Amino acid sequence: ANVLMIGFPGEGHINPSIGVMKELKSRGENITYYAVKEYKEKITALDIEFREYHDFRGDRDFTEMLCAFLKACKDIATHIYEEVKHESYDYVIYDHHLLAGKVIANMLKLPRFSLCTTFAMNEEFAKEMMGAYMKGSLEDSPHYEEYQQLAETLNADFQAEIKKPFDVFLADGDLTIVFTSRGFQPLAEQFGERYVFVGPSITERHGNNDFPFDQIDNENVLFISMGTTFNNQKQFFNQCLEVCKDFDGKVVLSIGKHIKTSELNDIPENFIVRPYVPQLEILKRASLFVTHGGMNSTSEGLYFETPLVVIPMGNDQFVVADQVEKVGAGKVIKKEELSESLLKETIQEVMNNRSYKEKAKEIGQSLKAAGGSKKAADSILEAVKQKTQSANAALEH
Ligand SMILES: O=c1ccn([C@@H]2O[C@H](COP(=O)(O)OP(=O)(O)O)[C@@H](O)[C@H]2O)c(=O)[nH]1
Repeated sequence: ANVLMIGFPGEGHINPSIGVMKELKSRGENITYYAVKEYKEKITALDIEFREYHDFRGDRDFTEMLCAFLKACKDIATHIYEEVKHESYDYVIYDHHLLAGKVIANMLKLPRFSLCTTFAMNEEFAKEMMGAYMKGSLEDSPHYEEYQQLAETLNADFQAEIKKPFDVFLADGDLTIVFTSRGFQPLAEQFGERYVFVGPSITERHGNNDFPFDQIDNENVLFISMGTTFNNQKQFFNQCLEVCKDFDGKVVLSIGKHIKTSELNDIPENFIVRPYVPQLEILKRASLFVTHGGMNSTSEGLYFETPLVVIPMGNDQFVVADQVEKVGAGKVIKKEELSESLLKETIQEVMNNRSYKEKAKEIGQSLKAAGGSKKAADSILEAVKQKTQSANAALEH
């Protein structure tokens, strides 16, 4: 079948969608993936028709974020529809957090599926998990009346079916694939059968082979990454250089793309410091993961039964951090308590710790049991089959 896929601008969005595209393609499907230019190689790598839309990141108040996401919906929906209108697609997949995806699905009159790369969210989750506060009342919010104008226009002119603010950021398809298990998902019981909890979507990405695996293959490996988004971090990597310099093995520091490695302090002789690592392959070989608590890093780590130390900074990280504390699989350091000493003690406590390893194994196994990129494909293709046979029953007119 012909599949329109519309991604969201961020690596933690794109990465889990790779497994599902790769599973769908190896089953006969031709895919057209829309993303921002940054992540092209990640899609070209799969041998999948790549296409672009304006990166709206390069251009925290709740009502402003609603309006930015509606401006972008309108631009993406217009741009993408202009290009796809004459093409023959059988269904659309899109990032749960990209409303334009649901709008494209409505303009093509096709079956659609959302991929949720965070925990599943309903009205019982705080705005703060999507990285927004309100100072006081919604009325006195600066973009309040703008939100009411744009939502209204997108409903009338774009079939955006926005009944509620949260519908801007949580765009349910006919199904919502969620990349966690009901086990790990807080308030799992509040999500019906249209939420398919498939756990993490793990498969070889391309770019991996450059890293020297032979240096870490028969060694203890401490892996550290604060993600792909939380910079302001040169301070923290400097602290990692001092805390871990006498580690008895290899320390793999992924510092991200906005900090030159020469801008840090002296690298000890036992460190491999890169802007980007093949995280899946590093986790395969890692004893311990010091992570920011990003949904994907956290659930990639547990998938490899890696005990964690989680230093959460923003967005959903507090909620995922707390889920790691809850299931026994790791230990959280609050930013306010972060110090070289407490970083060193926390790593020494969790390294090789029988109790953290057991609990990491349990939740790791809950997450694998959810069926992964494979389950995402069975569930989607089966929904498509039923709606095709349903709609293909135009043998009355
Ligand atoms: O050096 C790195 C750093 C990050 N990642 C990937 O980037 C994504 C980060 O998503 P997460 O939800 O953990 O954090 P965010 O960066 O979105 O805060 C994950 O799939 C990681 O495997 C990677 O491959 N190599």
